[PDB]
Amino acid sequence: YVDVGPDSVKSACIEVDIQQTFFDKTWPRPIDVSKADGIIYPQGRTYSNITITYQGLFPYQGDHGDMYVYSAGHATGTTPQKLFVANYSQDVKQFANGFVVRIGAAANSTGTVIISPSTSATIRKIYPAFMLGSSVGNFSDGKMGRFFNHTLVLLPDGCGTLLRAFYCILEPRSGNHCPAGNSYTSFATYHTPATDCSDGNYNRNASLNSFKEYFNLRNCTFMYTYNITEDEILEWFGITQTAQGVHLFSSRYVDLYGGNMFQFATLPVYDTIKYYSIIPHSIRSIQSDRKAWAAFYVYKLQPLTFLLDFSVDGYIRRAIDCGFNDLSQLHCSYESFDVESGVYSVSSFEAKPSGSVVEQAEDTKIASQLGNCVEYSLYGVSGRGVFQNCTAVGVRQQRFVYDAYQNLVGYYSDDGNYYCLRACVSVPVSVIYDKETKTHATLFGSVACEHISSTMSQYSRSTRSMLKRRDSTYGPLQTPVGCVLGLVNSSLFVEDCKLPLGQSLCALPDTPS
Amino acid sequence: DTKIASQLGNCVEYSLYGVSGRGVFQNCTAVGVRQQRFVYDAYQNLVGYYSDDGNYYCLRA
Amino acid sequence: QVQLQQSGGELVKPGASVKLSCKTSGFTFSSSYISWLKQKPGQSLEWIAWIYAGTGGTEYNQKFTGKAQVTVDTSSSTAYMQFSSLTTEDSAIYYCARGGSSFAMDYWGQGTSVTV
Amino acid sequence: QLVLTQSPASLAVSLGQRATISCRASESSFMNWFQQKPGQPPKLLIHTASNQGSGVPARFSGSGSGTDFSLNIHPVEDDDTAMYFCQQSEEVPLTFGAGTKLE
Ligand SMILES: *[C@@H]1O[C@H](CO)[C@@H](O[C@@H]2O[C@H](CO)[C@@H](O[C@@H]3O[C@H](CO[C@H]4O[C@H](CO)[C@@H](O)[C@H](O)[C@@H]4O)[C@@H](O)[C@H](O[C@H]4O[C@H](CO)[C@@H](O)[C@H](O)[C@@H]4O)[C@@H]3O)[C@H](O)[C@H]2NC(C)=O)[C@H](O)[C@H]1NC(C)=O
Ligand SMILES: *[C@@H]1O[C@H](CO)[C@@H](O[C@@H]2O[C@H](CO)[C@@H](O[C@@H]3O[C@H](CO)[C@@H](O)[C@H](O)[C@@H]3O)[C@H](O)[C@H]2NC(C)=O)[C@H](O)[C@H]1NC(C)=O
Ligand SMILES: *[C@@H]1O[C@H](CO)[C@@H](O[C@@H]2O[C@H](CO)[C@@H](O)[C@H](O)[C@H]2NC(C)=O)[C@H](O)[C@H]1NC(C)=O
Ligand SMILES: *[C@@H]1O[C@H](CO)[C@@H](O[C@@H]2O[C@H](CO)[C@@H](O)[C@H](O)[C@H]2NC(C)=O)[C@H](O)[C@H]1NC(C)=O
Ligand SMILES: *[C@@H]1O[C@H](CO)[C@@H](O)[C@H](O)[C@H]1NC(C)=O
Ligand SMILES: *[C@@H]1O[C@H](CO)[C@@H](O)[C@H](O)[C@H]1NC(C)=O
Ligand SMILES: *[C@@H]1O[C@H](CO)[C@@H](O)[C@H](O)[C@H]1NC(C)=O
Ligand SMILES: *[C@@H]1O[C@H](CO)[C@@H](O)[C@H](O)[C@H]1NC(C)=O
Ligand SMILES: *[C@@H]1O[C@H](CO)[C@@H](O)[C@H](O)[C@H]1NC(C)=O
Ligand SMILES: *[C@@H]1O[C@H](CO)[C@@H](O)[C@H](O)[C@H]1NC(C)=O
Repeated sequence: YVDVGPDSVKSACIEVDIQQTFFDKTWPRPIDVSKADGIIYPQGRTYSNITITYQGLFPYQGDHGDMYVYSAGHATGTTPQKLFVANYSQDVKQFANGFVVRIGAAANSTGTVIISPSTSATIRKIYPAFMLGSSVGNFSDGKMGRFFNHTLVLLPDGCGTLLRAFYCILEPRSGNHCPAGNSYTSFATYHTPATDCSDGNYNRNASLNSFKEYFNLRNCTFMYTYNITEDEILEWFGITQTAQGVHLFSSRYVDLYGGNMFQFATLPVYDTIKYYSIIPHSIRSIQSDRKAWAAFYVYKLQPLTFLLDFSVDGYIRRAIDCGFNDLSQLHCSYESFDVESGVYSVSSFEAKPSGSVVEQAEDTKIASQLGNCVEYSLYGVSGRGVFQNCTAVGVRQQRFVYDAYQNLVGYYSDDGNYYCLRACVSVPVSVIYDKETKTHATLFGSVACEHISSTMSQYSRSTRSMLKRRDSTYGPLQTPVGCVLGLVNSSLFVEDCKLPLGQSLCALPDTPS
Repeated sequence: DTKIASQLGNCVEYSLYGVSGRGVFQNCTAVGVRQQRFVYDAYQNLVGYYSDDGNYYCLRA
Repeated sequence: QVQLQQSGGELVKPGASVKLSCKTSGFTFSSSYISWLKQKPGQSLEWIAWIYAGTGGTEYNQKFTGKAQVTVDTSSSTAYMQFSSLTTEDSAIYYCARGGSSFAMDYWGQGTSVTV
Repeated sequence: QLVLTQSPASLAVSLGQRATISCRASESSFMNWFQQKPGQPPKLLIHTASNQGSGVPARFSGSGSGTDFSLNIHPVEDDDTAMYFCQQSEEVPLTFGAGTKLE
């Protein structure tokens, strides 16, 4: 196996004080795909000068990210004391197809030093530490987040100047505050800037050595080091796993001042990663050397369709999350928004299913439920819909009545009633869009305003926020064409709005300042 | 076995990092993305390639 | 009052195994580290192993690996030290103590005399 | 582990007099002092260079840092005839020095 150096000889571990309330801050730093945030450059080829639509692993628009806060440890003001951390080691998430991280989001801003809320300092970029693997469980004292067999550890070291990527069996040490000993909370890594971040001589093993206080490294299959240029530049970094190994991606080597993420390394981990968590970290600084650190944000990746805009230099400088809203689905299909009108039919509202109705001679009350949209199973006949109490149509005693298109019309139940089936009803939608003012209004058609509200629980798209900006202050207005939000009654007559609604109605654009 | 690093040109068969085809290479300016080697067009055809000699060639098939 | 009570001694031949024990009281066994040490007359003391009774976690002195096993039975508040394949160089007084890791050894058993 | 050297090898101190016993580490501060009376296991006297152990008389006062540690027994009783040892608990394997004989 791989020689990763000796075990720590310390008889005990540093005590770790986990105080989550001090890390309980709100500072979302979301992905805005319109500037291609979080977009990982597609692999295997390149393009330039083009907009394409592509399905692949991407973060989604508006993902704020899980915020990970690293902090100064306890100190007497002369010397460091105990570590001070967030409860991150137990925060085990599904790996699935991977995830991405925003690093240094708050860099160069000034803010809290966390351990002492009234104290602020210039915020520095710190690289995230992770523990990943195929299986997790409990520790011998009942703590969570134990990884089994070989565990992948991503542990930045040297005060953020090297990445140590390794895969070893982590053998817990039994000493005081160690994972197999007395008074264990959570292992956490640390460095001590007073001795570890000396200019020209960083302790490149400071975080490795602290890690080693809690676990011995055994049967290592690998340990690789990557160097990191020290800067405060906003950085994209991320990870995925494929049949060929574990792919480490960053904007750091290819697009440092841009953000497109590119693969820079692959680790030989063929055991599907199912679980991961953030390694808590604390800096053993003193009060007079107490710094603030940027939180990092973790966003998940998933197979999403995006429009990706490639500049002449081949970098993605804009992207569209096609399913984000109704207008965005249209932009992907229609390439852009000023294309013709932007006045197009949009994806409809599904229905929103209710608990089922089941009957079959061969838990309550599922005999019937009237009604809205309920799943059902009746004598082997399945579907979803709303039942209505209605008069019988024949033939009697044959139970299930079907229409001209061979669909179920209704059913004779064992309670003696006949119900008409209307399946589920839905809300059709269309959007009136003005490419000049960059605004819109929407119709629900035939649904009518008695069933319309500014919010919806149906649903047709992930967000309705572009309309809410104005529509949140108006009720729906009912017109002969259909029910509309964002209409404003002005009682005007115009020849052509370039947004006619048909009939004798027209949606008039407002006037640019 | 030599010289097959490049041949400019007229209509030459090729195999570049697993990418195959036939065509003429032209010495031309780079279009991106840099460091991803193979640039493709609107029809998903190869436009050009970054070679290990530091040059970028345009492919006209 | 904290007490550590060890078993009496024994005479064995080389190749023999011996099992030592140390029953303790006056403290919670499961909250303490119990260390085992080897000492010969005229010599300093050498630590063999410790066990945290509360987790069963252990640590050993490499000169005894493959020969020594430290274990506990918390239901009887007892620490044990098992040795196998003893040689004449293992004739010693074996001691148990309350302490281990970073904890100083405040309480000791009387010592168990094993002659090989 | 850490190797410890003690000095003096032995010392005679009369009743009512102070006994100074020193220890020097080969390297570097959780140094503990023990007293092993003839026929007894070691008892802890000092821990972490200067603190008193459990049930330990004020007569036993320690100090030290780095590689250099000491114990001052004052007054010495005839009943303090014992081996005095330094032990290092900072690192594992835990170790004891050769010991000083106080008479
Ligand atoms: C920070 O932490 C890193 C962890 O990577 C340390 O890097 C390791 O450093 C140790 C030494 O400190 C290296 O181990 C030694 O490697 C020598 C040669 O290495 C090559 O050949 C070996 C053959 O086994 C390969 O394993 C290795 O990958 C290289 O190809 C060996 O000759 C040494 O052998 C001697 O010591 C060992 C015990 O350690 C004895 O068993 C041998 O008999 C002999 O006496 C030894 O194996 C280790 O390889 C490095 N690991 C990695 C992953 O690179 C840094 O050194 C450390 N930095 C600081 C400042 O502490
Ligand atoms: C925190 O402050 C630092 C320091 O100002 C910021 O780093 C700087 O970011 C700018 C913008 O990317 C860099 O400018 C670039 O210069 C290159 C030079 O060729 C140019 O090609 C790029 O197009 C761009 O103009 C600047 O160089 C960089 N500073 C350093 C030392 O590299 C940092 O981005 C700020 N971080 C945050 C999170 O706000
Ligand atoms: C991965 O580690 C786990 C635990 O560290 C191993 O499972 C143990 O196997 C032993 C075999 O006797 C059992 O007694 C333990 O109770 C098991 N523990 C758990 C948590 O299941 C597992 O076998 C290791 N897998 C590999 C491939 O080494
Ligand atoms: C590293 O690999 C060695 C074997 O090459 C492991 O040693 C075995 O561990 C299992 C665990 O149940 C024992 O049942 C075997 O008897 C051990 N074999 C030998 C020869 O002792 C070792 O445990 C692995 N390291 C870690 C930390 O798991
Ligand atoms: C860890 O222990 C807790 C104790 O309540 C238990 O609920 C939990 O399910 C355990 N987790 C695992 C993975 O065994
Ligand atoms: C990082 O830079 C130092 C500079 O001396 C070099 O020695 C080390 O090998 C480099 N490591 C990596 C991973 O490039
Ligand atoms: C992009 O297309 C325009 C069309 O006129 C062309 O002039 C320009 O050179 C192209 N750039 C690249 C990188 O192909
Ligand atoms: C409603 O149920 C009652 C049950 O007696 C039935 O008589 C009535 O005709 C049903 N409604 C319709 C429209 O048939
Ligand atoms: C607009 O106001 C007029 C006032 O008479 C009313 O008749 C008309 O129905 C209103 N239209 C809407 C959609 O509210
Ligand atoms: C031809 O090759 C040279 C090599 O230095 C390069 O500089 C030049 O720009 C190339 N021609 C074109 C049109 O780019």
